Amino acid sequence: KLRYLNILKEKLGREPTFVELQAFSVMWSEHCGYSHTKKYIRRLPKTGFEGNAGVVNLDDYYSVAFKIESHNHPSAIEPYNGAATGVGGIIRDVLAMGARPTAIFDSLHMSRIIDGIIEGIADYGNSIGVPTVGGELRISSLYAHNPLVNVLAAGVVRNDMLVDSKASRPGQVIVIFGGATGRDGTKLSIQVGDPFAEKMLIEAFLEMVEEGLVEGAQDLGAGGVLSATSELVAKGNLGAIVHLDRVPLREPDMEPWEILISESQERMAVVTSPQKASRILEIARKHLLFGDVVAEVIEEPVYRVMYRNDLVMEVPVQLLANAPEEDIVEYTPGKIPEFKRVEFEEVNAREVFEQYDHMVGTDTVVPPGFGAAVMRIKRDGGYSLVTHSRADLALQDTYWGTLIAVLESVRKTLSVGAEPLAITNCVNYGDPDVDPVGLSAMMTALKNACEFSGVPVASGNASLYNTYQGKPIPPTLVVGMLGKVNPQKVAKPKPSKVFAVGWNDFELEREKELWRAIRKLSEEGAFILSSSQLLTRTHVETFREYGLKIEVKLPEVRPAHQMVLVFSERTPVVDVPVKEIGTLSR
Ligand SMILES: [Cl-]
Repeated sequence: KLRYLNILKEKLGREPTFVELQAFSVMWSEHCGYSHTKKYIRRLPKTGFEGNAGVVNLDDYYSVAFKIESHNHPSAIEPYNGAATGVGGIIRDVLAMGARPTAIFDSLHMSRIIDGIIEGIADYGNSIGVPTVGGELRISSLYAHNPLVNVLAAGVVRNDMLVDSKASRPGQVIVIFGGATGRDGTKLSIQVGDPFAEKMLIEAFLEMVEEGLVEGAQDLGAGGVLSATSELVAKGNLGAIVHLDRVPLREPDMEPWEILISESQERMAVVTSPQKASRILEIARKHLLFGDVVAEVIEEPVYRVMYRNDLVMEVPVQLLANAPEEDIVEYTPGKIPEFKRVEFEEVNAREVFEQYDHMVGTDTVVPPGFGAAVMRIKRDGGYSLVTHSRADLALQDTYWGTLIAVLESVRKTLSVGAEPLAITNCVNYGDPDVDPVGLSAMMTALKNACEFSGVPVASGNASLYNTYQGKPIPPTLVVGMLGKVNPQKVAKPKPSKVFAVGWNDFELEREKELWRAIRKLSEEGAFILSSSQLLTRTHVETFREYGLKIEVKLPEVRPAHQMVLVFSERTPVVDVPVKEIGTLSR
C-alpha cells in the first residue's frame, strides 16, 4: 500500500489528510478499487445495450436484475453474522436496480457444514420473505480456514421502470435512507444485519420507485456513504457535495470521518430531483426508517465533503473512483491436461437447509435438485438460474478448470430447455501478487468461454487474498448463469429409459455438438441431467419426491467429461454417441 500511498501523494501533489487516508484506504482497497482485476474485467465481453450492469432483457417487457457477491472474509471471522449480512447486502444490490428481490441461490464452499453459515443464511432469508430457489454446496478440506460464501440474488423489473445506477445531471440530490448510521466496519469488521429493517427498506424503495421518485440508486455496503455517493456521481462524470451533518445517526458523538465510512447495514442511496425529496422521506418515515437529503450532485467533478460549514475533504472524484491499475499477464492456454479426481463432496442444499426450517426451490417449475432453478414469471414466460464451479479442476489447471465450469453451466441451462442469456460471476482467488498467473488464467478462461459460448458477462464480483498463512484457496470462479425458458416446455421426470449421451472425456471441439444434441432432445420433451458425477444422491433423493426409482449402470467417466443423462421413452437420435444404461420407474 506504500506504493499506492506514493501514487495518491503524487496525484494530490501533497501529503494526504487524516480523512483522505481513511477514504482512500477504503476506495483503493482491492475490495472496492479492483486494482488487480480492472484490466482483466475490461477484456470481458459484457452486456452492452443494457444501460446498467446486472439487468438483462428477458422478453422486451421484463428484465431480470441479478448479481452474485462474496462475503468470504466476514464469514471466516464470524460465520453466522458474515453469512446473514452477505445475504442482506446482495438483496439491497438487486433492489437498487429497481427489482423486487425474489430469488436467492447460494454457492457455499467449506471444509465442513459450518452450521453458522447455513443458519445465518436460513434465518435471514426466512425473516426477509425472499425465497431460496437453490444452492450449490461443496465440501473440501482445502477450504478449512477460508470458507467461501457467494450469494446470488435475482428479481424481475419492468423495462419501463428500470433504475439507473448513476446520477444524471447537476442539481439532482442524493437521499440516504434506511437504518441509522452507527460505528460499524477484527470483530470490528463484522456487522449485524437485520432482516426486519431490510424488509421495510424493500417496501419503501419499491413504493418510491412506483411513484416516480427514484432517478438513480445504489445500496450502501463497503465504504458506506463515501462509496455510494462518490460512485453514483463518478459513473455520471459529475461531482458531489456531501453534507455529513445530515446523515441520520444511531450514535450522536461520531466524528465526520466515521460518518463517511461507517458500514452500518440496511441503507440505500437514492438520486432524485430536490422537489421529490420530501415525499421520499415521507415514505421512508411511514416505513419506520430514517432518511435525509445528504448530497448535492454538481457539474464540477469534485468530491467535496462537509460537516456543517467545516470542510471535511475535497478531492477529484475520479481519483477516488479509479484505483491504481496493476498490469495484466498475457495468458497462453496450452493443451487440455489430463485431470486427477480430487475429493470434493456435494451436499444436498434442500436437506441441509430443512434443518433450519428453511425451504429451497418450493415455487419453481421443476426441483433445483435436478440442476437449475426454473422460475415462472408468466404462463409462457420464465427464467433459469444456475450456479456452478469446478475448483477441483481449476486446482490442477486454472484455465481449463475455469473454462469447463462455464461450459458446464451452459449444459445445465440447455438441459432444462433454457437459452443462456448472461453470466454473473464471482472470482474467488488467493494472493495475486504472489501468484499473478493464476488470476490471469481465470480471467482469460472467463473471457474465452464467454467468447466460445456467445454468452456475455452482465455483472460480477472479485474476492481476492483468500489465504491462510500464505496458502491460497483453490481458484474458484463461481458462474451464475441466467437463462430464458417457457415453463410450459419444461420436462418433469416420468417413467422412462435412461441413456448416457455424449463422451466420457473432454475435447473442446465437440462441446458444441453436445449442446446441439441437448437442445434437440430438450425440444422433444426429454428429461436431462447434466452433472460432473453423472448421477448423484441429490438426483436420487429428488426422484423419490416423484415416487420414482432409478436402476442404472453408469459409464466410467473422466473428471472432465462430455456426457449427460437423458430420460425418454425411446432412444435419442443425435449426432453424438448414445448408450442405454437403465430405467426410471414407478
Ligand atoms: Cl492508500
